[PDB]
Amino acid sequence: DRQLAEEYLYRYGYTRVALGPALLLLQKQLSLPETGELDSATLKAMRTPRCGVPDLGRFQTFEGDLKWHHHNITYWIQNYSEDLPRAVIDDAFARAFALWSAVTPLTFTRVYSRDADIVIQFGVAEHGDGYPFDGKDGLLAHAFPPGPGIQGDAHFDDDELWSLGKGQGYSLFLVAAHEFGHALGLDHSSVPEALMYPMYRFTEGPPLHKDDVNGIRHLY
Ligand SMILES: [Ca+2]
Ligand SMILES: [Ca+2]
Ligand SMILES: [Ca+2]
Ligand SMILES: [Zn+2]
Ligand SMILES: [Zn+2]
Repeated sequence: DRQLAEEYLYRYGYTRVALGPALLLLQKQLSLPETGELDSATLKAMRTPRCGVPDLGRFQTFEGDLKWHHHNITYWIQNYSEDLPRAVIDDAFARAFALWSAVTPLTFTRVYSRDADIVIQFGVAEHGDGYPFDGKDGLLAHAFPPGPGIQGDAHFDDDELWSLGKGQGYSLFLVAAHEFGHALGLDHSSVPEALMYPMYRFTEGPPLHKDDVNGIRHLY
């Protein structure tokens, strides 16, 4: 347990900012009871599959002010997981973008070139950016804030079983909608029901909540 805590608090930025004080920062950030203790609710939280983007701080120094300055956003589906038919993957990403296009002045268009603003990639372990995935479960995906090159891109851990219904695996639609939020410039939310909360929860309800819309509206 203390080894899991050490790795979680390190990976997601709490240890850098700071086990008590770092656990307090995590409990505040995740809206858990703020005991300062490695207790059952905190351990359950740490064992919950979630987004690979850090909570406090950032992957790295990025370029620019971290939002898009044009409105026709392009995305490239660089490769495909074998877990779902191509057309089902295409439609999952299209629906995830449709969530954000309704609440922003942005449009999203699928392109077939590396030139895209948002390059979407499936990969496993170390997949080319120095931020390796971790095998099945754990972190499910990550993305990078708007800007040039890797910025704006969205990566999905193909050691996960990608699905869409209730049942085994993880909803590619829900995780993509979350990661696309980062690709548009959002940080994680501390509201457990919000789309931009970092933990994965399956739902058949509408993914966007007030906090997500408030955040994207603030930017655009
Ligand atoms: Ca994983
Ligand atoms: Ca990019
Ligand atoms: Ca997979
Ligand atoms: Zn995230
Ligand atoms: Zn990556």
